[PDB]
Amino acid sequence: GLLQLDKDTFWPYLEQQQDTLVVVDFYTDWCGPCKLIYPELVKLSQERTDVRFVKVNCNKSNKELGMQLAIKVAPTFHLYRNKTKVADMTGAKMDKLIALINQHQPPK
Repeated sequence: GLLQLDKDTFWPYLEQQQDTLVVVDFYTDWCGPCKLIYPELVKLSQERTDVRFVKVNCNKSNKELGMQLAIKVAPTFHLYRNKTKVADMTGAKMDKLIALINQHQPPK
């Protein structure tokens, strides 16, 4: 399972991850497609151990984080380096995600 971040741990996590690529899966409890893509995401995370995969439940508890990050679509994916968003995409499109990741952190 992917490491879960919250409104109080999100930015401290990105602060301490230096410039390693961080892939954030923003999901919700009502998001069908999120449940469809999740086992593939876990799979990818075990293969690409050079990239960080984490997840954020956009809910009322985390509502300030979702507003601050301007989350619109469930799921949304952000890629981060050095505390800074280098890409994003929406929807459960694992093909597109893998291509986005390889364009920022090519394997091997």
